[PDB]
Amino acid sequence: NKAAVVLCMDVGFTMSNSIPGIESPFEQAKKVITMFVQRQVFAENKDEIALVLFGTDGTDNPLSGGDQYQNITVHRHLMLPDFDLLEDIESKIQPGSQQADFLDALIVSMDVIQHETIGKKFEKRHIEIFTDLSSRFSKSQLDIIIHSLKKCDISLQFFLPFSLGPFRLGGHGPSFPLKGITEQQKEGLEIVKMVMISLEGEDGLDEIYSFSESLRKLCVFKKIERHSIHWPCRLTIGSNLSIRIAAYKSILQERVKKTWTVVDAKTLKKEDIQKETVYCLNDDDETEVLKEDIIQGFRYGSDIVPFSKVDEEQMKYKSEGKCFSVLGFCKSSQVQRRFFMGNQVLKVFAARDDEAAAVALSSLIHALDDLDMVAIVRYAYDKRANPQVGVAFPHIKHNYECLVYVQLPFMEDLRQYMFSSLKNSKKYAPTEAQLNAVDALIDSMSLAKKDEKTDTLEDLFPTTKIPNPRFQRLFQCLLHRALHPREPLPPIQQHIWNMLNPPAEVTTKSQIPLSKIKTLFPLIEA
DNA sequence: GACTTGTACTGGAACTCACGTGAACGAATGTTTTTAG
Repeated sequence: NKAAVVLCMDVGFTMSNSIPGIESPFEQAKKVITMFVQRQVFAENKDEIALVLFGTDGTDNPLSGGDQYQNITVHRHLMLPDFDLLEDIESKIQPGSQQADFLDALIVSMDVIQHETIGKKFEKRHIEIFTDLSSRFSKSQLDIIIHSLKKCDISLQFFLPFSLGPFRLGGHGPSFPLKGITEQQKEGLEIVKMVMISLEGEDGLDEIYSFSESLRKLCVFKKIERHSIHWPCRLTIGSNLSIRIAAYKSILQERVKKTWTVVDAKTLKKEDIQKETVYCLNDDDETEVLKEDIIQGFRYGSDIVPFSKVDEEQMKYKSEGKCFSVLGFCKSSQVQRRFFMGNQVLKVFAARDDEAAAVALSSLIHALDDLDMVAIVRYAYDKRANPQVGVAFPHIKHNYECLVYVQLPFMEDLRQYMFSSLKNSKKYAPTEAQLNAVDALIDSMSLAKKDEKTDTLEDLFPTTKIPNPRFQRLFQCLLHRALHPREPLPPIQQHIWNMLNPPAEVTTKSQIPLSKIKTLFPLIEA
């Protein structure tokens, strides 16, 4: 499953206008595109990327017939990204001295998508445009653009310097204050809104991001990310009732797919280094014993009991693999989140294409939701997988419904520890002033706000939408080392810290209560 | 002052626990190529 992405970028004079105290839009767009290319390259994704720049002095586009579609250059064709693209983005791409509209650039991007994707099969086609919307443009080709986009199945995404005192990139705050926007910018925003509505309906509004917002949203990869595989099984409620189901891994910790290979310092080759493991007895002679002369064993309280691998396999617990059986139903209040185990969460839907299984699963989910119940079930990936006991609870949304499954603990997996009570201690009991100070601190540091007469909490620091900074740090360090072999690693990028920190308003409001708490609470290190 | 014996103190190593990283095998599924009917 491959994809084609055409990145359209403005390099005009307006993009270079760096307002004091705010980074220029050109730099923010460069950072966003660099992040996208880093993710695409270092992830070893088989995705094709092309780059079109509109606003350059020259013209290097196929549509350069006469005096139309000028100041547009196809910097890179539709071929796999490499370090060359990153190097060009970083150093040898400078702002142009001419201003060009984004409509002819978008037409050029569609033409590139159509022509290049003639000898290759691509499941998805995406076009991303980074522009300021501060250039004159003509609407004569809007209808044909929309028709071509709809016919060719091409997705669209817009990135602008402004979203729909101090300013920080990815700082969970206002990037571009709404004081100074030019009229042409308003017209361009309205046109972009019209195009997005005409393409994806009302859902298209959410696809108009901002550089600062996009730097901490992972939105650029939304339309190219691959779906997880499905695990098919049969949910069993008895011995004669079965519902075909498919389970996906809704949540799973993401690790680094690429490992580190040990190489020799003098020569950077892994074939000159060999790693071997040896076994020796408990004798001064260090007698060597072959692997075939080794037997598995276990400790039995100061006594060693030999236990060969074949014997263990013969006598190990055996069960019928690939089972999803409902042990029973219990009140949801009897299952507590603190007891959740495992490292994954499963989302169970009906089978691929069948109305009967969907109806049965919907009936079960609705019954559980109405009765306030969850299903204690037995889960086993396959014959080898160790069977586990888990809880499946309904999850109903306006657009879809499913069963969320999370593993549950065993009796020996629970640790019984005793902790001294704090509410009945005469030495650690806080005073009224201390409680008031803590209450003031909590009030002054609320990450959720109440909306205007609608009773809908709004999250000010949605950490769930923040990408993992480790991957970005690793990618930036790898790129710096590749392009600068003879320099040390650079410091952590500022926007990473900005996105990893809360809004400055919270700290500003919390300054006073924190000082009050410090004065009231005496803390001294031992 | 030098040796011996007995008692008390104490920081380092052994052990355990827990987590992260990397490598290998087999199960289950899906997909592609080749060959007999």
